[PDB]
Amino acid sequence: MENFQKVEKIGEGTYGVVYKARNKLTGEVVALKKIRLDTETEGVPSTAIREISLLKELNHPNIVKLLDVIHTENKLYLVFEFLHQDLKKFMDASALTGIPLPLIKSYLFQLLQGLAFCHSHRVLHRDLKPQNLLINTEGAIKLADFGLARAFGVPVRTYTHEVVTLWYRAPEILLGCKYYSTAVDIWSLGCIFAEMVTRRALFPGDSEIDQLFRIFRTLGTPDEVVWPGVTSMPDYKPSFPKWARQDFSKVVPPLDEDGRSLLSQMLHYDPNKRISAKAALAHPFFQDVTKPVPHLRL
Amino acid sequence: GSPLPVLSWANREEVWKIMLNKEKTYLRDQHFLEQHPLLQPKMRAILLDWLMEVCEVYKLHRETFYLAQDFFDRYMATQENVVKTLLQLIGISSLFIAAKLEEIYPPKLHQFAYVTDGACSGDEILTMELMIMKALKWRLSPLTIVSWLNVYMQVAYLNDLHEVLLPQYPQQIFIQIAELLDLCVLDVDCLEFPYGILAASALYHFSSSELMQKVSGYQWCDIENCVKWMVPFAMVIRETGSSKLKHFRGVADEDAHNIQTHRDSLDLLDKARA
Ligand SMILES: CC1(NC(=O)O[C@@H]2CC[C@H](c3cc(NC(=O)Cc4ccc(S(C)(=O)=O)cc4)n[nH]3)C2)CC1
Repeated sequence: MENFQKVEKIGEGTYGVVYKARNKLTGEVVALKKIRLDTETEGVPSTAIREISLLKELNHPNIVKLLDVIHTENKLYLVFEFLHQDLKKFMDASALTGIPLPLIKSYLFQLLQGLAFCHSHRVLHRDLKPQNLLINTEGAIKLADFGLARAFGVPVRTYTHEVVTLWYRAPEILLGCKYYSTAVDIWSLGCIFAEMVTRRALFPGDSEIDQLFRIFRTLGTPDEVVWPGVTSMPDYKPSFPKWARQDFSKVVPPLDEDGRSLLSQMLHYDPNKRISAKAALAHPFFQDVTKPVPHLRL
Repeated sequence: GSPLPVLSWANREEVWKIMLNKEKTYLRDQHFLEQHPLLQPKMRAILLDWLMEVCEVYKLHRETFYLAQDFFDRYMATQENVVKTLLQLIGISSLFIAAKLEEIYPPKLHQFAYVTDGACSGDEILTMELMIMKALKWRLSPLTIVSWLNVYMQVAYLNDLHEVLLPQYPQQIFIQIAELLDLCVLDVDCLEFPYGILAASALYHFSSSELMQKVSGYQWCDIENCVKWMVPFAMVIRETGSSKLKHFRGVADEDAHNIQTHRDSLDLLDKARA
């Protein structure tokens, strides 16, 4: 840890203490996550062991790379690739002028690619929020903060309850589903998609029941037809008010009919029917950004 | 071949190839104890059997034990010359790393030092867990022997509506096949065969080659060497009978099969050597 010189503190949160460092010989800048082991009674935190092992096998252009893990003096340094800005600060800076639609389409496309890579490797992110989406000066956006991530088995079992930040939490989590998998990340990305379009959080709830009612107020109170088994979920109440689904022309006005279709499929109540990351890449919303590969029908 | 059905969330072939490709990332040597001339293969069985009993006391998952087994075998392949008294520290620390990775509410550090009867302190475990993770290049996400059995059981009981992520298979027959695998893992010569081969070979002894091939994708010629090696271990289980599905207080019955159990065994591993 000699060639690195701290430049500025990026922030301290649930992730830990992140500094912006600069290599003196090469000029490289990195993001340095500092973990004080003398403070941790249980040794290396479980979130750190998970994140390190998952990221050493998730090498993808749309995932923030883990470069090195250095254990020096009762401290654990995690060297990450550096990106200069998170998506939340970019959307706020763009709130008056609006993010250009080609850039929204490009960002969502890249996010779906990095997410499809995570899911094909059987990894749930479980904390997709604009603060965890990092962009550089070359038009790229990348998934970051895999501390809340978990690799799921085939089949899955009952995992940690009440995951994902509240505003981006899927309705099946709010209703207390036993099992969950890749659909929770697609919901979060659908919320982020609409947030880039409207420059405002789609469901800015303050409690679990208020988050659920905000979802019901926009997408309609779900029933057994649109979501088989919803009435049997532990947190479902028959006393839930009945709201009608709002026309997506009012939810996302600037979005065209291809965008509204993709957003609807990412916000489907039924997690089994909710569009997958790979299928979303094939949606006609990106037909101008990508061309399909020939499929071997064997 | 690939036994997975059409997956809505990714290419069924891609998910399977990724699971297969990482098996080449994680190397195993069935003769890593030749790097430690002071150790004998029986000591490894005594340690792994002890970790099994530790898992059942704290109701740890089967995945947690097999993670500790894989961390133990791969860490030893990187080291040279180890004494007997150091085996307990490496084993309990591998289980400490595994429990923090898999369990939602894992046991605390002092409890891992508590089961060692004072032979391992809390600071010794924290020193050992860092040496293990650093020597393994932080490659702590392998496909365990028991994880393959979970895949094979879901595909065996796949309905016409292909949904492979929601679990659905008899718990009674799952723990019976796991019982055979828990015995075979005590013998160090199992590392000759890949983890996916060992699980498919144990499934074959409780079913058939047709069922094995439909859910594992491996031809009979791939597992014949493993099946013939697993021959003695399979009959010792058949001679004593199949075990019953236990109920663990505080654990839901839909997850009761995933809890690691412990039988005396050991003597069963010796009957297979004959
Ligand atoms: C920090 C957070 N959690 C997290 O776990 O991320 C991991 C660990 C470190 C890695 C990183 C972060 C970054 N960049 C940024 O986060 C954004 C940023 C850049 C510079 C400054 S400044 C003017 O110097 O104060 C302020 C803010 N690149 N790589 C990825 C939310 C993303």
